[PDB]
Amino acid sequence: PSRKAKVKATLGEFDLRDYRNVEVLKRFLSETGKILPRRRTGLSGKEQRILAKTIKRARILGLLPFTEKLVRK
Amino acid sequence: KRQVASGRAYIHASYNNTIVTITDPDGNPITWSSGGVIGYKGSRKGTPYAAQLAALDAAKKAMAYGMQSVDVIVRGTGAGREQAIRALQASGLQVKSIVDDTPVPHNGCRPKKKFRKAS
Amino acid sequence: ARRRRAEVRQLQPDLVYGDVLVTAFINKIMRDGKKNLAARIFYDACKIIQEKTGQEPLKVFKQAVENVKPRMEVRSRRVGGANYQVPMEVSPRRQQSLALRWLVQAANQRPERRAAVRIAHELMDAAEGKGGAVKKKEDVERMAEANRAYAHYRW
RNA sequence: GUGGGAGAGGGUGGUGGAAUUCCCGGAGUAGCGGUGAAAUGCGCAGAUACCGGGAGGAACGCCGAUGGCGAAGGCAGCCACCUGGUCCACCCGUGACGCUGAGGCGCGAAAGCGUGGGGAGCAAACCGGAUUAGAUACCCGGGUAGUCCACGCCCUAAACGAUGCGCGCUAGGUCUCUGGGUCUCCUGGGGGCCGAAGCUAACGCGUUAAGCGCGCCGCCUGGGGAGUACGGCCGCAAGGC
Ligand SMILES: [Mg+2]
Ligand SMILES: [Mg+2]
Ligand SMILES: [Mg+2]
Ligand SMILES: [Mg+2]
Ligand SMILES: [Mg+2]
Ligand SMILES: [Mg+2]
Ligand SMILES: [Mg+2]
Ligand SMILES: [Mg+2]
Ligand SMILES: [Mg+2]
Ligand SMILES: [Mg+2]
Ligand SMILES: [Mg+2]
Ligand SMILES: [Mg+2]
Ligand SMILES: [Mg+2]
Ligand SMILES: [Mg+2]
Ligand SMILES: [Mg+2]
Ligand SMILES: [Mg+2]
Ligand SMILES: [Mg+2]
Ligand SMILES: [Mg+2]
Ligand SMILES: [Mg+2]
Ligand SMILES: [Mg+2]
Ligand SMILES: [Mg+2]
Ligand SMILES: [Mg+2]
Ligand SMILES: [Mg+2]
Ligand SMILES: [Mg+2]
Repeated sequence: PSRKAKVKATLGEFDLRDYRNVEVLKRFLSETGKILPRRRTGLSGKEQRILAKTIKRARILGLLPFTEKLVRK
Repeated sequence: KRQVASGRAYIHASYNNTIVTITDPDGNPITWSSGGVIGYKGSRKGTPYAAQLAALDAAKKAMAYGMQSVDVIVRGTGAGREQAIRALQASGLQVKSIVDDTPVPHNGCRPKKKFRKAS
Repeated sequence: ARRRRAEVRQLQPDLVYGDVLVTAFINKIMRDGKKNLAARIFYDACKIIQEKTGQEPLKVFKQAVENVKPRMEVRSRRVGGANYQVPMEVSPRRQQSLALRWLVQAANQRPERRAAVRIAHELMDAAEGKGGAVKKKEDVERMAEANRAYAHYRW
C-alpha cells in the first residue's frame, strides 16, 4: 500500500552521492538491511539509482548493513 | 543440572518436520526435541501438532535444567512453525522475544531442480 | 440440500411429559411406523426406572442422553489419494441425533428379552456412565484426539 | 568542432557480504532426511538442530521496473584503469565526402571438442530407492562428464519483433527513460499501450507501420521423400555450409 510516507518528504535536502552519511542513508533501508523500493523511498528513477550505488558503498565500508533480523513474528 | 535460567529457543521449521533447540545465553544447546524425538515417524513430523508436541518437549526438558525464559529464533518456512511459537509461549517458559532469522542467499549455489524456476 | 439450508423439522411435545426430546427418542424406537407400540415401550421403560430408581424417569432420560453425546468426531477428507480422518467439533443438532440413535442402538443389542427393559436398563446405565451406548460415544471421541495430528484440516 | 548527458556496452586487475559444502573446536542426543505414502541414504566412529573458527568454488539478494545498454549473440555486488557506441545544445568547420551491399573478413547463447587448471553447488550418463501392468520416465537418495578459469576450436538455435538496412511523407491520446528550454509546458532521442487515414485472408499493424513511396541486398515457388544422397568447401571430432 505504502500509505505511510515518502522517505524523501520525511526529511530535508541531502547529497544522495554521500556514501558516508550513515544518518540519512540508514533512513532508506527496511527493518531488514534491504534497500527500500521507490514506492516508499519517494525517489526518482535517476535518484533512486544513485542511492543504490551509495548505500552499496557504505555497506562495504561497514557503515550500512547488508541484512538485518526481523524482530517480532 | 546446571541451572541456566534464561536462554535461546531455536525453531527450525520446514515442510518436512519441525525441530526446536534450546540453548544457553550464547548458542550452546541445553536440550532439543523434534517431531521425530516424539512419537511421529514420517509424514506428520511436519504436521503442526508435531510442532507443538516437540516445542513443548523442548520446554519441559529445558525447564528441568531450571530454565524459565528464552528468546525465540525462527528459521525456515514450514507447516507448523507458529505453533511451535505458540507452544513455547504457553510452555511456561517466558517468551522474551521472537526473531525470524531464516537464511537466504544473495544468490549463491544453483538450487536443486526441486527449487528452480524462480522470478 | 444444495439450494438452502434445510429446516430443523420441529417436533410435537410429549403427551406424557410435554418434551420434544422424548418424542425424538420415541421416534428412534419406532420402526415400521408403529408409534403406539413405540410410545408404549418408552413409557414402560420410564415406569421401570421407577420400580428400580427413586428418581423421576425424565430426570434419568435427560442425564442419559447428555452422557452419550460425542463432542468430537472424525470425518474423512481426501488430500492426495489418501483420505485422512479429520477430527472436528460435533454440532449440538448431530450431537443429539447421534446420542438418541446410539441409545436405541445399544439398548437393542442388550440381552434382556423385553423391549422396555432393554431401553430402561440402557437409559439407566447411560446416566450411570456405562453401557454400550456411552461406549460408542467414547470410542468415537478417542478417534478424534488419536488424530489431532490432522486437526489442521478443520474446514 | 565546442560544451554537456544517461547507460547491467566491452576488456583487465582488485575487492565485499549472504548462502551451500567440507574441515577444526564447543555444547548436545536420537534421530535426521525424503514423500502422495514410503524406501534407498545418512547418524552412538555421535548425525540432524545450535554457537565459534577456518578452507574453497560458484553466484551476486534488496535496489530491479513498464527500467537501461549493445549490431546481434548478449550485458546488472562494489572499486579503479583501459576502451566502443550514443543523445542533446551551439549553431562553429568540410562541402554530396551519400545509401545499400554478391564474395571477403570479423563477432556470434547453450551443448560439444583439444591442452592445462579448477571443482562449493548442480547434474546427461550411470548406481540405487519408490511408482507401475511394465517404468530403460516422471518422485526420492547418490553421482561422472560438464557447468568455472585460460588458450585454441566448433557456429548452431523458437540466433524471434518468427517483421533486412536507409530516406522522405501521412491525426492524435496516454505512461515512461534520458537531454535542452522562456519548465502547470514546448522541443529532441529511446521504451510501451490505445488509436486518424490507410493496410490486412483474418488476427492484427498503425510516426518504434505490417501505411504511402524511392534505393540496394537476402529469400519463397504445393506436401512427403529430405535438410536426406552425392559432390565440394570447412572442422581434430561431433558435425557445419
Ligand atoms: Mg441434504
Ligand atoms: Mg556553420
Ligand atoms: Mg565554403
Ligand atoms: Mg554497410
Ligand atoms: Mg559460440
Ligand atoms: Mg559452453
Ligand atoms: Mg573442456
Ligand atoms: Mg579438464
Ligand atoms: Mg545431487
Ligand atoms: Mg529411477
Ligand atoms: Mg536425481
Ligand atoms: Mg540485407
Ligand atoms: Mg506516444
Ligand atoms: Mg527540463
Ligand atoms: Mg516517442
Ligand atoms: Mg518520448
Ligand atoms: Mg479503418
Ligand atoms: Mg503493400
Ligand atoms: Mg473478422
Ligand atoms: Mg495499435
Ligand atoms: Mg517435391
Ligand atoms: Mg512432388
Ligand atoms: Mg543439421
Ligand atoms: Mg577435410
